[PDB]
Amino acid sequence: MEALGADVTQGLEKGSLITCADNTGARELKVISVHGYSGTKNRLPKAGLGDKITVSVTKGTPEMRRQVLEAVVVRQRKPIRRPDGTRVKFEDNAAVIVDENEDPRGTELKGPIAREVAQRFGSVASAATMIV
Amino acid sequence: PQPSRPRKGSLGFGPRKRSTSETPRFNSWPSDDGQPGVQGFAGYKAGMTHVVLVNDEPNSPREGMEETVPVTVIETPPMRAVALRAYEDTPYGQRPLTEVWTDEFHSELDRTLDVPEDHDPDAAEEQIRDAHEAGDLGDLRLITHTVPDAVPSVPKKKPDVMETRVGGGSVSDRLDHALDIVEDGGEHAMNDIFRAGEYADVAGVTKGKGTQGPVKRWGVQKRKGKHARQGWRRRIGNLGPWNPSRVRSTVPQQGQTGYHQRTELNKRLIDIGEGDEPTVDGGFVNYGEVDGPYTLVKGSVPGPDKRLVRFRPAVRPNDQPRLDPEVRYVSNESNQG
Amino acid sequence: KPASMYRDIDKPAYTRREYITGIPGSKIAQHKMGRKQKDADDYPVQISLIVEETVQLRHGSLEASRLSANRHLIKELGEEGDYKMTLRKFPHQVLRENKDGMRAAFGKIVGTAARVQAGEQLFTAYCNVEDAEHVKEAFRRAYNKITPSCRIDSSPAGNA
Amino acid sequence: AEFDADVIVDARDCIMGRVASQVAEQALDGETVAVVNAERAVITGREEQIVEKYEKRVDIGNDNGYFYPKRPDGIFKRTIRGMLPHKKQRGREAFESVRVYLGNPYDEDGEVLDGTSLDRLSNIKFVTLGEISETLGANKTW
Amino acid sequence: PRVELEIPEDVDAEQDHLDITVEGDNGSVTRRLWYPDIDVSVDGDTVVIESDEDNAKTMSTIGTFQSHIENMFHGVTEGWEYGMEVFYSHFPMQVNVEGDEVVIENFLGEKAPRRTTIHGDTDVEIDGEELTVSGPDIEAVGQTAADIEQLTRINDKDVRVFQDGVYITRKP
RNA sequence: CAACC
RNA sequence: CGCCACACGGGGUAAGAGCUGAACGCAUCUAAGCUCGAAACCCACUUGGAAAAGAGACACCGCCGAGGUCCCGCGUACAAG
RNA sequence: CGAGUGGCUUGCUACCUCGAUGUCGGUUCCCUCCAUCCUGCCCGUGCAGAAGCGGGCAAGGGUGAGGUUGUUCGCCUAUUAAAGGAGGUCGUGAGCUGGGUUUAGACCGUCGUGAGACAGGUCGGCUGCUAUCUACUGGGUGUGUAGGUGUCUGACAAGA
RNA sequence: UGUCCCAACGUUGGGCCCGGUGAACUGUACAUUCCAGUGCGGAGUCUGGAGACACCCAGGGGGAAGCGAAGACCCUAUGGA
RNA sequence: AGCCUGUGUACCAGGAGGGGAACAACCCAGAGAUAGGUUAAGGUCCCCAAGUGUGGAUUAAGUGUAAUCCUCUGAAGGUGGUCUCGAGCCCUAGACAGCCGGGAGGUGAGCUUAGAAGCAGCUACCCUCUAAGAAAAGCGUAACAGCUUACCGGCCGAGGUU
Ligand SMILES: [Cl-]
Ligand SMILES: [Cl-]
Ligand SMILES: [Cl-]
Ligand SMILES: [Cl-]
Ligand SMILES: [Cl-]
Ligand SMILES: [Cl-]
Ligand SMILES: [Cl-]
Ligand SMILES: [K+]
Ligand SMILES: [K+]
Ligand SMILES: [Mg+2]
Ligand SMILES: [Mg+2]
Ligand SMILES: [Mg+2]
Ligand SMILES: [Mg+2]
Ligand SMILES: [Mg+2]
Ligand SMILES: [Mg+2]
Ligand SMILES: [Mg+2]
Ligand SMILES: [Mg+2]
Ligand SMILES: [Mg+2]
Ligand SMILES: [Mg+2]
Ligand SMILES: [Mg+2]
Ligand SMILES: [Mg+2]
Ligand SMILES: [Mg+2]
Ligand SMILES: [Mg+2]
Ligand SMILES: [Mg+2]
Ligand SMILES: [Mg+2]
Ligand SMILES: [Mg+2]
Ligand SMILES: [Mg+2]
Ligand SMILES: [Mg+2]
Ligand SMILES: [Mg+2]
Ligand SMILES: [Mg+2]
Ligand code: NA
Ligand code: NA
Ligand code: NA
Ligand code: NA
Ligand code: NA
Ligand code: NA
Ligand code: NA
Ligand code: NA
Ligand code: NA
Ligand code: NA
Ligand code: NA
Ligand code: NA
Ligand code: NA
Ligand code: NA
Ligand code: NA
Ligand code: NA
Ligand code: NA
Ligand code: NA
Ligand SMILES: [Sr+2]
Ligand SMILES: [Sr+2]
Ligand SMILES: [Sr+2]
Ligand SMILES: [Sr+2]
Ligand SMILES: [Sr+2]
Ligand SMILES: [Sr+2]
Ligand SMILES: [Sr+2]
Ligand SMILES: [Sr+2]
Ligand SMILES: [Sr+2]
Ligand SMILES: [Sr+2]
Ligand SMILES: [Sr+2]
Ligand SMILES: [Sr+2]
Ligand SMILES: [Sr+2]
Ligand SMILES: [Sr+2]
Ligand SMILES: [Sr+2]
Ligand SMILES: [Sr+2]
Ligand SMILES: [Sr+2]
Ligand SMILES: [Sr+2]
Ligand SMILES: [Sr+2]
Ligand SMILES: [Sr+2]
Ligand SMILES: [Sr+2]
Ligand SMILES: [Sr+2]
Ligand SMILES: [Sr+2]
Ligand SMILES: [Sr+2]
Ligand SMILES: [Sr+2]
Ligand SMILES: [Sr+2]
Repeated sequence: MEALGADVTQGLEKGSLITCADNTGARELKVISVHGYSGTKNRLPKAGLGDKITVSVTKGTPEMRRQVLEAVVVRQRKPIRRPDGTRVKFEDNAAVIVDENEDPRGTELKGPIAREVAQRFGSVASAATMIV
Repeated sequence: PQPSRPRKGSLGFGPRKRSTSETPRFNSWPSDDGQPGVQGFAGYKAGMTHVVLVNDEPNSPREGMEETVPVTVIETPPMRAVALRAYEDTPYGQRPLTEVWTDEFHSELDRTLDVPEDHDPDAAEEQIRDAHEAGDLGDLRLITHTVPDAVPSVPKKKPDVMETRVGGGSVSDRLDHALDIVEDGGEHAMNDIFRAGEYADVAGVTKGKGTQGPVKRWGVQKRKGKHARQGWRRRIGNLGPWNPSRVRSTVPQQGQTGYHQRTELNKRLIDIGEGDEPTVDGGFVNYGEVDGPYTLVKGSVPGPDKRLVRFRPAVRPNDQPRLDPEVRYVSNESNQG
Repeated sequence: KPASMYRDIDKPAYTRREYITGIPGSKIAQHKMGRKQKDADDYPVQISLIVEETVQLRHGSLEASRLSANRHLIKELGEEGDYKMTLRKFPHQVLRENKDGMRAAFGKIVGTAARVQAGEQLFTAYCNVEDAEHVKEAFRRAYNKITPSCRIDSSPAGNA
Repeated sequence: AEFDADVIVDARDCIMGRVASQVAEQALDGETVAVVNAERAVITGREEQIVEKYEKRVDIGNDNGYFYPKRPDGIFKRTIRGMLPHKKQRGREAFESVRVYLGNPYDEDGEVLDGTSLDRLSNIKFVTLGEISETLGANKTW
Repeated sequence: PRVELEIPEDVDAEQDHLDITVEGDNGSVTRRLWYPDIDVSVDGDTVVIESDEDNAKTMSTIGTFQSHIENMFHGVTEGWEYGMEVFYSHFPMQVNVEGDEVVIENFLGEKAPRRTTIHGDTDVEIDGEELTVSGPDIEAVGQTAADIEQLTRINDKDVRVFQDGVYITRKP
């Protein structure tokens, strides 16, 4: 993928439960897999800010519940490092549901997003209210 | 089904024993290209700090922007090429033929060797030039040594001696180039060889850790879950199969870890100066203060503070040189805190 | 079942039907092919397929080699071409298999084979000088389906 | 460095195994032998199969060790060692009074031993010790 | 067996050891003709290829040596030439001689140029869409011709559709 | 699959 | 869990693509010869390595004194050593 | 239909061991094989392209995480370039585990007049030892080469 | 929630060195082994090669089909209970 | 099956010594002690005692350098790799191959068909010119065209072909 523009310490693994920062009707997402990732023996697959992941809906509306969808990680509690040396961290871990074309399934994003996630997913960004 | 997995640790840096010479010894040298010139230099590690640099990379989306970069401060005072050794090619490889020494010696070079009192530089030179006429001359190298005394933070006064190859134009020309340096007094500096922005390979003897177990030394797993409470926590599963009925040298075991020579490739020289611009408030921890000739190396360098590190023009650079990077800031914030 | 199991003559002759029951039927459909209403003498050419090693040929092998041979002759000369081929051997030797370890091992009956001594003619064809190379080709295909190496020997035929 | 050899053999265009066999015999009879121009010694056969065999010896080994030489120098001496009971007193004495050299370090020219010569005009399927060494990865210092 | 080849008046052939050198107004060609028990020599105004052995393998090389020598005769006088035509469908292919190698650019629209070094003192001249490879050494010349053609070889796609490339039009 | 069936 | 560094390029081949080329006047990538061609082989690079018994090389110092040991203060080292 | 190769399964034999060579699966750690799953380079195509399908060279490297089940295997899920197979006493209990198997307690079904039986099921159920030799990982003292200091060479050796 | 990803640092007692005290297990012999082979088919000792200068310290236990217990399974006995 | 179970015999068991790398029963050999000599099996380039023996031929794969065998594999099938022997036929009245030239008219046969002209299919398959040249052997075309095989001549010159 296109360089992210910052170094990331993945703060999530397969199985982690995160916030769905949108209005798709999904409230909580479970990480199932990480796009393009391949680990090593015994290593739990990890995902962090900027990765595209496959998720299952754990909490939300009946129609959304249990659906296996694609998403993009927009916030994480574990710090990331920007070119100027500063570390950046969020209040929670969150992702936004996305389609085949990486366009947000929802109409609105909830909460801030990392600028780096913009470079990658512009259409996701063109839905963000706050970009930090 | 027993999943695959690469083995633990590299088999390419063995045996993992205590280094024989604390002074690093390059086992390779740059190729002959430019004008004749000494292919290396040395200094003493002081510590680290960081600097803000203007992205120099012409292919980076950030070209021309502020960028914080880690730097290891190495004190690199002038050294003294004290002699010119000549190697001759033989059926059994390269062998020392003779050496051409000088008269002017640093006041304390006698703390390491028996300094010459009676030597014939012309007889030696004569034998060398005849070797060249015959076409039996191998490469040409300079016996070099440091001046620890010039570095206050380093307690040693005894000079560290190393042989550094001289490459360059034609042999005849670099032979003459070698002799010129030596004759003077051999005194040369970091500037004379490197330029800020070029890539250097740094060699040094890593920090010693004495005896350590397989987990730390080779990176094998610790025993997991229930297997961690029965009496075995940091011991590998087994030393090998029933057959072969012997333990292979490839199974990870305890032993000396650290204090090994390492040659780290493509280290970018961020800046070569002199003074106290890089020094840190309160002084570098366990080292002291810097106020003299110094070199800022991008990233990390093997070895503890005070150890002798060696520089050599990168023999396998991946990127082209982007000379004299613009340094907008050099942290002097205390390293204690 | 592999032929390695029965190709050798390493057992007594076992052919007495009065003391052997449950013998499977032969898979050989015909022993006389071509125009069997005609005599072998009415032909200028006689070519035989000679076995080079002594062996036992299971009826399943005779059928396949005979089949792949006559079949070629039918394709190259027609369902009624002017020729006649004969398979002169019949599978008289009864075969067994022990299919309880080595206890009471005498095997149950599973098939039949014909014993052929090295040098003997397994097949013999009779044709006109024209269809001489067609029979030599039918035999090349036949010996590819029977254990031993074979010689394609041409008897009456000085038309070389 | 100085070797008073009673005999100086020239291995140039000579069958390695046949020279070796004779040098062993003489060495056992008390002769001090110096084999010269080892890089030019020769071994008959198809280069590809010959090299496969010497490469196999190079790859063989383990902790106990199977140090097989790559230089024509050592290849030839090892060849000779295999024709001597080098683990017995007399055998080691004989082997140690035999030396092989790249080129000719002497002033005299070695003699060509009868029956060991290879006629290049009558042979195309053969290889040179030097060629084998190069393939093995040795540093052609000759 | 013995074969005698009368050397052309335009030519003069000298030989030492296993090497044979042939020179003419068009240049010179030196070759090594080494095979078990086959002796090649220059006896006056003729080149002689002879051997005491007459087995199939020996007869094969003798006949091979003859043709090689006759080709050298021809090369130092008439010389050797191969003709080539550069054909392309969609992307205009640039074929030029630079230094000791023929460089091709924009092949199938490729950004990277394809190239090959010319063998021997072989000369390569291009006139529009036509190329001519010539020289005294048939080996060097023939290979250079072949190399240029191989230089535009394609394995990835159907050749029946992608035919771009330089081809040997006339063989000597 | 680690004896008895 | 943080940070740094870890090629390109040569040489010889396999499968394969070809050149010249005869046995076999032709043809033929092959029989002799040759041009190419794999993450694979060799070199490049890193690490160990005078106990390599052919047990090595060079320079200087010293043989009434060069150098070294004990001793003392200590760690860039360290389970004893 | 015919001819073979392997020694991963199963069967057969009873050669070795009953004054004992600990028994499945897993785990950990090391080496290997190639009949190649991916990666490199090729050939053909019912090869336009993209992509398939089949074939060749090739063992350098890689071949991962999860749900049921003691399971091996297998079925299933999301990832992946691919998530290949096999040997090393079915490598590995003087390394681990003890779920299964494999005593003594107990129950069910079936069998037995009964005691009691069941690679049928089910709950519970113990794992000793201070390393002599050898092997290897690292660390020393001596001798040999034959006064000392410093600097090297490079036969060999290891690497993905 | 360090069971795990994936391991880190620290604490106390040992471990290591020194004074003193001071056992046991085990021992046909020889024994520096490694790769193959052979052999009653599962060899440090036989054969062929390879490697191997002696001694000592620490270590984790690959091998000695390691030590410990005349196999408790299975069968056999004109055995026992 | 280094399996089970018979039979005759010699061997191991209970049999040394020599050979076979090692190797109960494969080879020589049956053996008091000691000594000289000559052989057996087996071997004679070195390790290791004796040949780098002689005449000759084949093999280029390191095939092979392996009597026997749990132990030494190598099969059906294939081979213009190479060596040797034989048979038929053709050839200096010029063979086989190659290269050059000619390959023609009635007529694009008749039939079928809108059309088919060597070559969709069916039938017939005749004679002129001539040194040859099919009512056409293989491609090719919507059908022609076009490219070639047969067949004839030339150049060349020695064995060629089955
Ligand atoms: Cl996953
Ligand atoms: Cl574990
Ligand atoms: Cl080794
Ligand atoms: Cl010996
Ligand atoms: Cl040859
Ligand atoms: Cl007797
Ligand atoms: Cl060989
Ligand atoms: K039991
Ligand atoms: K037992
Ligand atoms: Mg696991
Ligand atoms: Mg700090
Ligand atoms: Mg701070
Ligand atoms: Mg038994
Ligand atoms: Mg045991
Ligand atoms: Mg393969
Ligand atoms: Mg495609
Ligand atoms: Mg491997
Ligand atoms: Mg096991
Ligand atoms: Mg064990
Ligand atoms: Mg246990
Ligand atoms: Mg224990
Ligand atoms: Mg249970
Ligand atoms: Mg249970
Ligand atoms: Mg039971
Ligand atoms: Mg008992
Ligand atoms: Mg019992
Ligand atoms: Mg009783
Ligand atoms: Mg007895
Ligand atoms: Mg002898
Ligand atoms: Mg062989
Ligand atoms: Na324990
Ligand atoms: Na075990
Ligand atoms: Na029974
Ligand atoms: Na040879
Ligand atoms: Na080796
Ligand atoms: Na290459
Ligand atoms: Na088999
Ligand atoms: Na297990
Ligand atoms: Na591989
Ligand atoms: Na599972
Ligand atoms: Na076992
Ligand atoms: Na246990
Ligand atoms: Na187990
Ligand atoms: Na903890
Ligand atoms: Na052990
Ligand atoms: Na007897
Ligand atoms: Na013996
Ligand atoms: Na061989
Ligand atoms: Sr395993
Ligand atoms: Sr050095
Ligand atoms: Sr080195
Ligand atoms: Sr336990
Ligand atoms: Sr073993
Ligand atoms: Sr039988
Ligand atoms: Sr057959
Ligand atoms: Sr001799
Ligand atoms: Sr090829
Ligand atoms: Sr030494
Ligand atoms: Sr026992
Ligand atoms: Sr293979
Ligand atoms: Sr592939
Ligand atoms: Sr199952
Ligand atoms: Sr199993
Ligand atoms: Sr249990
Ligand atoms: Sr069960
Ligand atoms: Sr039960
Ligand atoms: Sr000694
Ligand atoms: Sr031995
Ligand atoms: Sr211990
Ligand atoms: Sr001889
Ligand atoms: Sr002979
Ligand atoms: Sr066996
Ligand atoms: Sr056999
Ligand atoms: Sr065959």
